[PDB]
Amino acid sequence: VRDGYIAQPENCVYHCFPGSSGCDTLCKEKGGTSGHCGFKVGHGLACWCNALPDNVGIIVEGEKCHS
Repeated sequence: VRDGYIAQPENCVYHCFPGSSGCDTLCKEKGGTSGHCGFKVGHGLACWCNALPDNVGIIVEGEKCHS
């Protein structure tokens, strides 16, 4: 499983509300069993997840965010 900063997979980041509430809940439904905030310098403020399955996709850079 992955531990990374969580995004929406299109080379993006999420943004967090400092605490669990928002993207820790998103982390649960995406399937990470702890979720936190983070800052991913290169993008900006991001969320973080631990133990996401291989089918989840997260921050990438090489591109920049598109959706």
